[PDB]
Amino acid sequence: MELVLKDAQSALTVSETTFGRDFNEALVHQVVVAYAAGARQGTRAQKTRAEVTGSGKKPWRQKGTGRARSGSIKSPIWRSGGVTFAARPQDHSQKVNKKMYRGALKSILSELVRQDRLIVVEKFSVEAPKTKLLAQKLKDMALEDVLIITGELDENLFLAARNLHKVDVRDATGIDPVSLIAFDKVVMTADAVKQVEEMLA
Amino acid sequence: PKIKTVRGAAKRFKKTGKGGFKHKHANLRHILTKKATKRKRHLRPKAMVSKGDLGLVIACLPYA
Amino acid sequence: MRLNTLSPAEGSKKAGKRLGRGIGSGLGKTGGRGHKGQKSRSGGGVRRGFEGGQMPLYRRLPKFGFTSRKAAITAEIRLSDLAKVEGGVVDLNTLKAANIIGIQIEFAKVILAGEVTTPVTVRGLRVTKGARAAIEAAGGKIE
Amino acid sequence: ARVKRGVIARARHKKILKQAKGYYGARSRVYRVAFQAVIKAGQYAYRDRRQRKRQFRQLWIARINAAARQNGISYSKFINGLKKASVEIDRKILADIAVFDKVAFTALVEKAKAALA
RNA sequence: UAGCGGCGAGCGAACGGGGAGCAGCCCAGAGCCUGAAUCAGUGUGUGUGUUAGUGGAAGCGUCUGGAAAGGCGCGCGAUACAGGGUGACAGCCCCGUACACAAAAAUGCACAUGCUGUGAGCUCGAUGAGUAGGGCGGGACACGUGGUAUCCUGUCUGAAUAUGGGGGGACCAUCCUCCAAGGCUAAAUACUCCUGACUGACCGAUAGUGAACCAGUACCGUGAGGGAAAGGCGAAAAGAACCCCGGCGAGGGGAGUGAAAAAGAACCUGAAACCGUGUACGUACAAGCAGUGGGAGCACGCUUAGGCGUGUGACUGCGUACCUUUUGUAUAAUGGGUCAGCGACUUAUAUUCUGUAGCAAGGUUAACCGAAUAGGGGAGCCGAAGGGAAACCGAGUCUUAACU
Ligand SMILES: [Mg+2]
Ligand SMILES: [Mg+2]
Ligand SMILES: [Mg+2]
Ligand SMILES: [Mg+2]
Ligand SMILES: [Mg+2]
Ligand SMILES: [Mg+2]
Ligand SMILES: [Mg+2]
Ligand SMILES: [Mg+2]
Ligand SMILES: [Mg+2]
Ligand SMILES: [Mg+2]
Ligand SMILES: [Mg+2]
Ligand SMILES: [Mg+2]
Ligand SMILES: [Mg+2]
Ligand SMILES: [Mg+2]
Ligand SMILES: [Mg+2]
Ligand SMILES: [Mg+2]
Ligand SMILES: [Mg+2]
Ligand SMILES: [Mg+2]
Ligand SMILES: [Mg+2]
Ligand SMILES: [Mg+2]
Ligand SMILES: [Mg+2]
Ligand SMILES: [Mg+2]
Ligand SMILES: [Mg+2]
Ligand SMILES: [Mg+2]
Ligand SMILES: [Mg+2]
Ligand SMILES: [Mg+2]
Ligand SMILES: [Mg+2]
Ligand SMILES: [Mg+2]
Ligand SMILES: [Mg+2]
Ligand SMILES: [Mg+2]
Ligand SMILES: [Mg+2]
Ligand SMILES: [Mg+2]
Ligand SMILES: [Mg+2]
Ligand SMILES: [Mg+2]
Ligand SMILES: [Mg+2]
Ligand SMILES: [Mg+2]
Ligand SMILES: [Mg+2]
Ligand SMILES: [Mg+2]
Ligand SMILES: [Mg+2]
Ligand SMILES: [Mg+2]
Ligand SMILES: [Mg+2]
Ligand SMILES: [Mg+2]
Ligand SMILES: [Mg+2]
Ligand SMILES: [Mg+2]
Ligand SMILES: [Mg+2]
Ligand SMILES: [Mg+2]
Ligand SMILES: [Mg+2]
Ligand SMILES: [Mg+2]
Ligand SMILES: [Mg+2]
Repeated sequence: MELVLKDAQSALTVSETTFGRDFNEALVHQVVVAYAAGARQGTRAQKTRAEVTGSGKKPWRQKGTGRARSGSIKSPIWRSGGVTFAARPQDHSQKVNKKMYRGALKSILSELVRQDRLIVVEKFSVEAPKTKLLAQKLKDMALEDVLIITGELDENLFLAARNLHKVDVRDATGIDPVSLIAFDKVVMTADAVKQVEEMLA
Repeated sequence: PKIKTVRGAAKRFKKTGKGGFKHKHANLRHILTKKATKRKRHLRPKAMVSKGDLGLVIACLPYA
Repeated sequence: MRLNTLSPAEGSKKAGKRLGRGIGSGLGKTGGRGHKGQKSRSGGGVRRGFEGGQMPLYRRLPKFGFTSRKAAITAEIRLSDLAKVEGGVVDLNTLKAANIIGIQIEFAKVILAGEVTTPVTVRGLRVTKGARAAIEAAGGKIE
Repeated sequence: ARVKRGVIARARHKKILKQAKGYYGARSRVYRVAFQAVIKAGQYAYRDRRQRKRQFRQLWIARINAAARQNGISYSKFINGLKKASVEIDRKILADIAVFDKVAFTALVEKAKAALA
């Protein structure tokens, strides 16, 4: 696979089992679903009828009153009774396999290069951490929604992209399919291309 | 958690190769002079369970 | 390719029965359980190996046999496993390092199953007649 | 999630009550009885889409019987005479002719009589 | 799993392996170095944290509107576009946050380290007795006296003591290993009446604690205890000056503030049952699950007059509610006075089967590390080989003396 740059007009070579395969809709959908379901924090609880703070007596006797049969004021059919099927702090972490997750990432990288949305550059660099300069540079490069996944660590770009509300700055290691799908124009450093060809092999 | 195995069924069956279950025969423990000799000669070898009861012993031995 | 248009494969996500939610739900006012049984009562059902009050099958039949301590600690090794071990020599410590039998395996066997090509020098392992003939046809030195 | 369900019950009960306007009594304001009135009314509509053709067949037959006996023949002899002269004019048309335009019905009566005799 | 088990219901290890964390010493006592390691307690100095805090960027003109934070155009900040207000949705109006600092005083802590007790260090000796075991009766180990190891003791008994003894799952002999009958010990681990920050595919007033409110209050009970209801004017009270009816009242009508009073405190929205008023039609010779099919008339709305719809429905054919339980219901068998709100197949961990995705004689990791949904971790699990009670054999194996 022969990627062409823009700001250097060079050409990177990465193999088609990493950047040239076919888009697997079911696999990428399952990994996106499992990513959101692992992102779910999930801390709710309701009061069981074993947990509602009440008495334990029958509110009236069983036979001989014109009222209904009732034997706990805590009952889930009453007013201010328990939730019938009360929830719990739980763990919803779906488990995608290692080769499934890597196949999803291979699939969306191939889909990004086929749909022509992964602008590759030789490096990304700002002098001082000025977000005014970063938005200036991004308007020069003519992008609005942009994911810049970095070849090497650039804490100046961390500082310059912390406050922009459409730009995202990552590592090539810490990438994720929710980001790599949702962001409209993914900008990749050539060093990040080398690191992800290592990462998927 | 883990399903408990009915230990009576684990001590009275074995799971064979293709999937069926084998077991020892009945009526071979005591009074045995009034029984014949070909009855005991055919109650000797272990043999397989039938169609219907295989689901019951699968429910008692869930861990194969 | 946006985030919303990631529709699954047609056949993945099943519906899932919601029991007791109307007439057109199919699973109507009883919820698959019938009428007035013991299997219809909440928390109803019978335990495993229950055939009414009579003897269950695992109490009619008699026991047989014990279990030996020597059985679980002796494992079989296919001939295709001997191309997994790195070094061209097969012994128990080399195999237990090569993740073939496991740390709790003292005695072992070699079975005619699968094909071996390279020369392999089996030491200290009991080998069967077919597997031993296959090894000495491959160029091994069984002892 | 806590799905609160006020608006769903309001939409459903409003639809059934709007279907049940016009009925007498608490069967147009109560919901628990307007549902029975709606379901039993739809049941009667399903029965009466079969019964209406029975009733109008009997009405046309009675009208043709009256006009035929005013022209000197019974209805059964009339219909056998028409099938023997090979006329396929059905009895809705025959009864409508018998009411609106009676000299054509006298034409039908004479053709049936000339067939049957 | 191995076992325990009226061998039923069920109870259920360990050996071993991967991780978290890892810290070892003293009295059983004398000489001789004679104060060095050491910990505990008491203090001066540094640094850090808490209990007040401080600074903290950057916007205007117009149309709508009651009011602009809205639409329109035009700019600027951003290590701050987390959030909460502000007369409608504000990075640039305010409070903030990012960041950068600040504590005279008490202070938790890392200590720099003084003081008071404290002695490491060397050699020789000492090696925990009514104790280990034993009989009886119990109890804990997964182990219910079972062939029952091992541990604790209510009672009677009772040694050897380093050439000695305990154990190695009845027991005996070799071997292996270890040295009870006296102590102390950080960490990983359990928990939240609390004190802060932060998040919520958590609730939004019959929910969430019982309690959004002056609630364990009213109230009930002798007493232990039981235990409610009850949020919303507006943007700001601008909470109706005045006049009139009335009883120097209640309540209203005009005026007034008001974007709004059909927002006026009995206050946003204002549904349903229920109760009336006004209008059209029907109804005082008529029999019954009250509808449905037909259908004249009347009135109201429309136009190629024609045509219709909408409201009513005289008269007429048919027509014995709904649920449940039933062999069976109009049943005179059960339940419901009606409305509105709540109300009942869920969740966790394993297993089997089907569908679909990944890889395919391979598939996969769990804890845990890792500012961390990535990647390591292959300890393990399942599958590729079965037969046998079992040793053992192995594409065969068992039965059998041997099987065609
Ligand atoms: Mg009591
Ligand atoms: Mg309450
Ligand atoms: Mg509650
Ligand atoms: Mg992982
Ligand atoms: Mg016997
Ligand atoms: Mg059905
Ligand atoms: Mg029932
Ligand atoms: Mg029954
Ligand atoms: Mg039944
Ligand atoms: Mg129950
Ligand atoms: Mg019996
Ligand atoms: Mg292994
Ligand atoms: Mg809600
Ligand atoms: Mg009405
Ligand atoms: Mg017909
Ligand atoms: Mg300040
Ligand atoms: Mg400011
Ligand atoms: Mg407003
Ligand atoms: Mg000792
Ligand atoms: Mg002593
Ligand atoms: Mg003693
Ligand atoms: Mg003793
Ligand atoms: Mg003993
Ligand atoms: Mg004892
Ligand atoms: Mg002992
Ligand atoms: Mg032994
Ligand atoms: Mg409310
Ligand atoms: Mg409440
Ligand atoms: Mg007044
Ligand atoms: Mg009121
Ligand atoms: Mg409002
Ligand atoms: Mg109001
Ligand atoms: Mg109302
Ligand atoms: Mg009349
Ligand atoms: Mg009457
Ligand atoms: Mg009609
Ligand atoms: Mg009955
Ligand atoms: Mg039935
Ligand atoms: Mg009947
Ligand atoms: Mg009745
Ligand atoms: Mg009656
Ligand atoms: Mg009954
Ligand atoms: Mg009932
Ligand atoms: Mg009743
Ligand atoms: Mg209701
Ligand atoms: Mg519900
Ligand atoms: Mg399942
Ligand atoms: Mg498959
Ligand atoms: Mg054979």
